[PDB]
Amino acid sequence: LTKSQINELSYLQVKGTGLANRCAEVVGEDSIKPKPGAKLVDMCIEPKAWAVEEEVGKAGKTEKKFVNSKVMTRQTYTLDAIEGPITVDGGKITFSEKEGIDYAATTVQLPGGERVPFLFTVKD
Amino acid sequence: FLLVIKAMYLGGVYDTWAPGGGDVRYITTPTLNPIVIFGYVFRSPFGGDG
Amino acid sequence: MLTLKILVYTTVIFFVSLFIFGFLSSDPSRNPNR
Amino acid sequence: ARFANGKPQSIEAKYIMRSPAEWDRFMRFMDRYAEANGLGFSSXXXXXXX
Amino acid sequence: SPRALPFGSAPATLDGSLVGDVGFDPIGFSTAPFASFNNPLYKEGDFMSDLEWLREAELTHGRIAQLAVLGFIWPALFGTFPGNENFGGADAFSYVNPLEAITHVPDLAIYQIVGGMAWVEYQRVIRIKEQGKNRVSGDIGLGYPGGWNPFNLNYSPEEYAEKQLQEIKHCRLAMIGAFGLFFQALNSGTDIVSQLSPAFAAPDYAAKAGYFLP
Amino acid sequence: VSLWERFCAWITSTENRLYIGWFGCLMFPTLLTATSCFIIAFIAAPPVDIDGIREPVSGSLLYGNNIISGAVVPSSNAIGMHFYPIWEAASVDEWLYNGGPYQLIVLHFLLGVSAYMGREWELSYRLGMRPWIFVAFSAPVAAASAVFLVYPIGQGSFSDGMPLGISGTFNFMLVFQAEHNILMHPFHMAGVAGVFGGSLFSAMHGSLVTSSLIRETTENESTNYGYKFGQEEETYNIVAAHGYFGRLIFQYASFNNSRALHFFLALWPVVGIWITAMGISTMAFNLNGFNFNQSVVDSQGRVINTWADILNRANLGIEVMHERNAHNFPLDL
Ligand code: CLA
Ligand SMILES: CC(=O)O[C@H]1CC(C)(C)C(=C=C/C(C)=C/C=C/C(C)=C/C=C/C=C(C)/C=C/C=C(\C)C(=O)C[C@@]23O[C@]2(C)C[C@@H](O)CC3(C)C)[C@](C)(O)C1
Ligand SMILES: CC1=C(C#C/C(C)=C/C=C/C(C)=C/C=C/C=C(C)/C=C/C=C(C)/C=C/[C@@]23O[C@]2(C)C[C@@H](O)CC3(C)C)C(C)(C)C[C@H](O)C1
Ligand code: OEX
Ligand SMILES: [Fe+2]
Repeated sequence: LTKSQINELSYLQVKGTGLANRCAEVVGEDSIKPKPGAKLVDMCIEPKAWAVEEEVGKAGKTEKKFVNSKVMTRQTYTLDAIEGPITVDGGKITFSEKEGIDYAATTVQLPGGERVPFLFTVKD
Repeated sequence: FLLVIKAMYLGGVYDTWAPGGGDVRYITTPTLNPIVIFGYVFRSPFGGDG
Repeated sequence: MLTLKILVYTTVIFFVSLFIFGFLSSDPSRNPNR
Repeated sequence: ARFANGKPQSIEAKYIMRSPAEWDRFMRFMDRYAEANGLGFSSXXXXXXX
Repeated sequence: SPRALPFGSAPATLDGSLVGDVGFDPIGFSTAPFASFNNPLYKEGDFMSDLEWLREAELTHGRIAQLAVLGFIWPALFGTFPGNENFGGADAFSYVNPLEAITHVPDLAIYQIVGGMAWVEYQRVIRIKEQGKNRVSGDIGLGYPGGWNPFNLNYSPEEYAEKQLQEIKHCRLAMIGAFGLFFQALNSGTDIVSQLSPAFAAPDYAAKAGYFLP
Repeated sequence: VSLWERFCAWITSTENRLYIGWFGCLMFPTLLTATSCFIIAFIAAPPVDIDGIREPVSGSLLYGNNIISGAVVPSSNAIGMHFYPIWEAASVDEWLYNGGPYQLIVLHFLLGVSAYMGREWELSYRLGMRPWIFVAFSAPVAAASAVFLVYPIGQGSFSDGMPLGISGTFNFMLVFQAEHNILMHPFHMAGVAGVFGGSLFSAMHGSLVTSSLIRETTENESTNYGYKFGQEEETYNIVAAHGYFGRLIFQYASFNNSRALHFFLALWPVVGIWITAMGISTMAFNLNGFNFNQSVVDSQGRVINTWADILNRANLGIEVMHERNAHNFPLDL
């Protein structure tokens, strides 16, 4: 659901539901054409699938492949409220992150019982 | 009943969640929906439920 | 995992009802003296 | 989890299936106890009459 | 008097005069003459019993109020106002609030049912004016053991006793219930479906959204 | 003869090798699932994060533990007091990562011991005896409930419950001392008195009874063989034992109504354990023991240490070290 719909819901109606991690959708494809000096007030990065580089043999040959993996931490992974200044050097948009909740501790478990913790971050 | 009457028409009771801070107010519109009232009685006693 | 919840909810209500209706079946009469 | 919840039924299936166990017990209990209205023993925890 | 358990009833209230004879008569207006009050078609003959006349009064009121109950629910729930009028949505199905339904409906159908109950009471008086002895609520032929209409009443005298009990009780309780529903709707401007269905629901203010969980 | 009747009868039968009863219908499945899960988890449970800081702790035998170091680690601090059954996790692996088996085992164990009390009473009723053994068994049940359920309720997290293991038990006791001062609480004193007195009275009663045993055996045969099951006379002489006890301490001071003696035997440890469980329960809501810190002051004002201040020193030493990475702010609230 979009941000205009979540803002209608009160905090009591949301607690526990698990939609605090979800990212609001956007409808109505259009062009913004940002004015120089503007910036992104909010930014949510939600991972939908995780994979770890591993070695596995298909038909007697092993190669670097990214194997899927289920997340052990419950509902922590999503980042939100990232802010950064958009600029235009040669007519190119540059995000340049500046501040906001951008790290998130996350642990994921590979096939075979291997646990791989990592810091899902967007910094600098 | 006497407690309800005191809270509704006999000067009211102290309410922390009152706008502008905690103060004595009259509870004009109590919730009478059986579902919301018995949701407390029939909910879990564990964390997050109470 | 909804199936597992269904099976456990059965087992629990199964045994709890067994208890409740076993103690309702004239238990005080069950006793050495009559 | 912490979603309040009447009892803890979240899916109509869960309620409709926690149903037949209790009703099965009610039926087996009714099998012995049926057509009982009177027979007041009037004694301290006697219930001698079946 | 077991109804009014720690109290005495009329010096001559009966226990077998009417089925509903538990003794409940605190002011017990039964004592009073209860005659052709303001010339209520005075007869001075059989004249039933003054108590039995009050009994016929309670019977008429409770029967009408019993029908009134169903006429306060079925317009909403049962048949959802099958007004199915050829035209004119107002004065038809649309007004599901019973008070507003009366507010709309033209005097055509009002005079229809008025003349209906008018012929009803005309036949009732035609019986009772002659039906002395046991006026028996001006029974006449109306579903009597002779059953003046279809499925002519086919029951037993003990079943008849129980049936008299059924009718009398239901009429009294419905006399309560009609008051109930009427004061309800007037003091809520709605129909019984409205308050009862939001009651058996969960308020929109709190729903814990939905299980949008992963 | 109906089916229900027949059943009810078999259930409440007193001729079954083990009494089932109606409380057994709750005791048996619950205790059986608790012990099955415990046995499996003690052998092959993966590590669990207990303080919720993504630092899992191993407690299984197959993860480099022994019998003493192994334990069933309590649930994660992130969960807190929330209910965490299997079906609320997205995967069984995740359920194991957050210490769900601890919650499962502890809840089932508590229900099982309550049903065990009920079953004790039920058999007492069936056999036509006086129904108060389960009252005596209430004391260990109360202690287990206080240590496993009431303390997590007061503290606000299941991670604060006693881990199911040896070294985990010692860790729980030490942290309890550091954060609560259990030793200086009068209820713990009452419990230590009750346990020491229970041991004392058990040893003394056994010695007095066995010492005065009627000679009905040779020397090349166990003294215990003199007694025969289902006797009609006392195999021991109360008169001699009471004479010895009275001469040992004092004449007035002595029990004669053996019934009063056995009632006192039952009363002492039971009330001690009840008072101790109440100490734990009261201290779960932060009503700690006496704090006689810097109570003695000389004329000038300087502080003179007592034996309590060294206890405070040891408590500080334990406190600044427990859960080293969990804290971010000066106070432990
Ligand atoms: C000489 C020194 C001394 C002594 C005598 C004690 C004595 C005691 N301490 Mg202790 N303590 C001490 C020093 C001492 N302490 C120090 C120095 C510290 C600080 C580190 C502490 C910190 C401390 C804490 C933090 C706690 C104690 C507790 C206790 C009590 C133990 C309760 C108990 O075991 O019964 C209770 C019995 C049970 C819990 C057993 C229940 C059994 C269940 C019902 C059934 C189990 C069945 C089993 C699983 C299977 C059956 C076997 C089958 C297979 C055959 C007891 C009074 C505990 C207490 O307060 O009591 C609750 C407690 O929590 N002490
Ligand atoms: C040939 C012939 O014609 O003879 C006829 C004879 C005769 C007798 C007519 C026949 C019959 C039998 C008949 C007609 C029987 C009819 C009986 C009838 C119609 C009896 C209604 C009772 C209603 C009551 C008691 C009140 C209920 C409701 C009450 C008291 C409430 O509590 C309402 C409540 O609403 C409020 C107040 C508020 C809400 O918040 C809560 C609720 C909803 C709970 C036959 C077979 O047709 C034949
Ligand atoms: C059909 C329909 C409609 C209708 C209608 C109508 C007309 C409904 C009418 C209902 C009606 C006419 C309801 C009467 C109740 C009388 C009562 C309750 C009397 C109680 C009296 C009591 C309880 C007293 C008991 C006593 O003990 C006391 C207290 C003192 C004692 O000494 C004496 C007695 C024993 C007496 C609309 C609205 C027109 C359109 C709508 O669409 C549907
Ligand atoms: O978890 Mn077990 O020990 Ca009760 O205090 Mn806070 O938390 Mn943690 O620290 Mn201190
Ligand atoms: Fe002994």
